[PDB]
Amino acid sequence: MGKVTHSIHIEKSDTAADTYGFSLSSVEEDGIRRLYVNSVKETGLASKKGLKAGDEILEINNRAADALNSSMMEDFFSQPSVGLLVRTYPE
Amino acid sequence: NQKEYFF
Repeated sequence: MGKVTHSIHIEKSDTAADTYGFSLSSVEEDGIRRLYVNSVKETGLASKKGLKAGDEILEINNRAADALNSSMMEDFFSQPSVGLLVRTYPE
Repeated sequence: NQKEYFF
């Protein structure tokens, strides 16, 4: 335990920027792909919404991480908004 | 199959 799960909705209409300011690493463990937050721009929108390095992305737009692919993801993050299910440590 | 994405 120690980990908490919460939903995040981020919208591009808040910033002059067209990007959210974070990076993800993708890795396959025992046939299943997991997504982790690699870095978060301190001044970016993702940081503003509480995303942190080391967080795990469980879902994007209600789709499990292992069921996403790259073209699907590039599409979702170029849209005006996107929803995330994130597993994180408090603080 | 370690990929990385920037968003």
